[PDB]
Amino acid sequence: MRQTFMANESNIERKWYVIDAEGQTLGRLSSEVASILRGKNKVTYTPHVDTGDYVIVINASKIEFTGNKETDKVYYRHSNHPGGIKSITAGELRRTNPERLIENSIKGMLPSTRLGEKQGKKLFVYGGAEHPHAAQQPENYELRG
Amino acid sequence: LWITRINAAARQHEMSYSRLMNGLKKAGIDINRKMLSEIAISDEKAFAQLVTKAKDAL
Amino acid sequence: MKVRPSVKPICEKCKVIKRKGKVMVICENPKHKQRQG
Amino acid sequence: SRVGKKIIDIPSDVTVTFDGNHVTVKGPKGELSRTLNERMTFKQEENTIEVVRPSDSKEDRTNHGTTRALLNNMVQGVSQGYVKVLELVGVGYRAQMQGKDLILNVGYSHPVEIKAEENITFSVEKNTVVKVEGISKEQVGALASNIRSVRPPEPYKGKGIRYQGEYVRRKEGKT
Amino acid sequence: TKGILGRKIGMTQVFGENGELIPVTVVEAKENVVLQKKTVEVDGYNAIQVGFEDKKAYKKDAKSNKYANKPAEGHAKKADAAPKRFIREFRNVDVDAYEVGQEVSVDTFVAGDVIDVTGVSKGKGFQGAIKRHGQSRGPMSHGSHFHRAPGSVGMASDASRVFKGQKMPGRMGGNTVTVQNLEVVQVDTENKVILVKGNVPGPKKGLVEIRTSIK
RNA sequence: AUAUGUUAAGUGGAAAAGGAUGUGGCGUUGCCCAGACAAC
RNA sequence: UUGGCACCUCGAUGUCGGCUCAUCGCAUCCUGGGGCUGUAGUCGGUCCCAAGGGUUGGGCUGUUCGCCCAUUAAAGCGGUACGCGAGCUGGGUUCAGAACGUCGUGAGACAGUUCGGUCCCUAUCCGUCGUGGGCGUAGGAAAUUUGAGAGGAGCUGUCCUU
RNA sequence: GGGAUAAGUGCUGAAAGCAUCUAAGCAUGAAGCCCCCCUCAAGAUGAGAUUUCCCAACUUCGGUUAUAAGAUCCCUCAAAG
Repeated sequence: MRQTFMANESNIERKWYVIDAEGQTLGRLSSEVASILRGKNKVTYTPHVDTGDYVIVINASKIEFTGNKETDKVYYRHSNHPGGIKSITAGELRRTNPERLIENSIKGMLPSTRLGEKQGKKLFVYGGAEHPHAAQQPENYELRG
Repeated sequence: LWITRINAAARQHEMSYSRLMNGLKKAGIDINRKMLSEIAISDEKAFAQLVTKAKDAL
Repeated sequence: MKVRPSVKPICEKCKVIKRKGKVMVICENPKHKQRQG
Repeated sequence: SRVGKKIIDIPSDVTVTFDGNHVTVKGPKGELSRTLNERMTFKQEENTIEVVRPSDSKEDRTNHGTTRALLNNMVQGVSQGYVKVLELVGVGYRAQMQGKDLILNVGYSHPVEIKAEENITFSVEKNTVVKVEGISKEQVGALASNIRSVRPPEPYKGKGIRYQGEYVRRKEGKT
Repeated sequence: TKGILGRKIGMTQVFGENGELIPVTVVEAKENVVLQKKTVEVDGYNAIQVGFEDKKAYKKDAKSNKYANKPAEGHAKKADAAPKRFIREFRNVDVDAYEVGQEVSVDTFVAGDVIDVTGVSKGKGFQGAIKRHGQSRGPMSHGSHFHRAPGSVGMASDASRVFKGQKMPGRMGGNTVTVQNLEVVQVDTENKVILVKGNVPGPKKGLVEIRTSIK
């Protein structure tokens, strides 16, 4: 007897959250956020529809590293031109454009499908303590760890 | 899929799937993983009562 | 400066230290200064 | 840490105020402050200060002798002060003041101008002897080294800027 | 000195005092007027916008670019001016001068000023081979069969593909070119021309865009 | 996830003879406050 | 590099040197920064950092290689099917003719010399150089623009003063 | 020309009552790295910004018309092909 609930687009209700990346470790914040961008923390989780919530990371210039990672955590970016390999350390990438640091770390934990691409478009990283989306009325989340 | 849904439902009562299934076995309950996740979807109170018995058997 | 895999005291006044994770020696005469590499 | 446990720190008319993280020192030439440490705490019996280290970790007993020495140097500098004197050796080598700044003649096709910095006082004795007076030991040492690195001593005749008591290994290279 | 637009007339020569020959380009720059002025509060960056030479007024059934259309009419009328053919922005100037509607005259420059000129180079069609890339011919002789083709393009196996910068035939054409550190030889206020020392990009009667030199 | 410890090298995640005050564990034996172990 | 092995290809993976055009490594030839010197000065020797740019015309040989003549700041060493023949040549060598030396009773042979000796192909797909049509960008247009990103450039001598 | 670095040179400084460029701190230092210089660049589907121009009814709004600003077909051409 086949009786398993599947979610539709007329079933799903996505809500908004705010994470504070202040005094947190990159990666350890990123995996917990990645699990929320997908509906993994929900019953009614269905794998062929998008059933996750929106996230906002606010401070994101206060993120932390543990080792000597800030001087040798190069990133490496090729450009498809002969000898066109480029480079930047993790330390200088959070000094300039800290938003691309966290965004890229979280998107690397999502599947590379047509649905993973759409799920990663709910991220909204900012540097500093304020964000524009007051009209969506987001709550705080308080990472589990 | 059923195990993913049960795991999500158990974290809302501060348990992981692992310990919930251990406790349910020690309580003697023999409900499927397929039924355990349909209950958690349709009837939240019944699932709460299951969780309390699983907690008391540990 | 001598750069060799085998660094040893040649003096009796030569001294072995570690700087930035590298073994070196230092005497007053600059011929005896070495570092491991 | 023998030097760390041997924390006398006998003050003077200098007053020693604490702000927890950093410390400020006022005196005849004071009002210079420095951030010391976190895990180490101080105690002032009547005026004198003594340092105490927690947990006897090697990191703690290494930071002990350092925090004890930095406070000593920063309070003893406002009281008395620091000085470093260096001498010029060579034919025609002369330097004299331009008020607060200093220009030098050491055999280049141009004189060298090294303008002064805060809390530092240059003074030339006889166009061949230069001293630096100040309250910060590290800053005095930094500038004394920077003005020396303009023309260090060479080993065949000894010409070049030289510390007042520096021994200079001299070679004998005949034509 | 700061910035002006003009048309390229042609080349001549001038005798400098001490009697030396100076090749020179005649640039005619009349009817320069300041249109809109952009600010960092409204736009994010400071600049002025200049229009060069005036076209005719709006006509009901115009069919060429000789008459202004309604949006250009309105824009050029917000500052009390006639419509223009060419419009460019200058970011190197000081924006606190230049009231909107001013006329930028040719004597803002003076003889002896070092300038940079920016035109569109002139128009060579599909020419590609040894003309586009300054490449060598093969022999014209002993047994050749290889004269004006390009050489090899790549290697074997290892690169089973060409590469992204390979130089192949495909139209010389009309890029934008800046020539740096030229010089103003003489300014003529009644005829409204500037004599620039040397030669500048483009065909006759094209737009030139003089600016003060950045170096 | 529960206990105990080791590593600071991103070692972990490619190799030797040799070299070296890097730091834990375990013993035997010297000089110990009558005063060494250094500086003067 | 000379080899050892015989795993892909014998219903074909078809060629040494040169030409045209490159691209990468650094174990650095020049130019930049340093330590030691048995470095007086001018020159050098040796080691350390460093791959941005640069790195020549002839005579003799099919020649790679090499010798020589004149320069130059310098005339680096390697990988790319010993880079590159659906881009070129065809001097050399494994084709039929002929001759010399030598070996063979002979027909012939050498890997020894020497003269002569046919280089096919209208580009479908990826790749690369240029150049257009369609739709999208929460109304439709005209013009002026920010710059996430990407490419280019990056060499060096002599003389005069101190 | 600015910023950060390599080999190297340092200042203060303990561990280790001395010493020590290093372990906390503070400087300096290459035609190399990032900018500064030149060109392209919002299909940057994250599709950005500014100034100006234009604005309708029927209607079963199912769509039908007719249009506005603005383009194009067609024709005379070259500084373009």
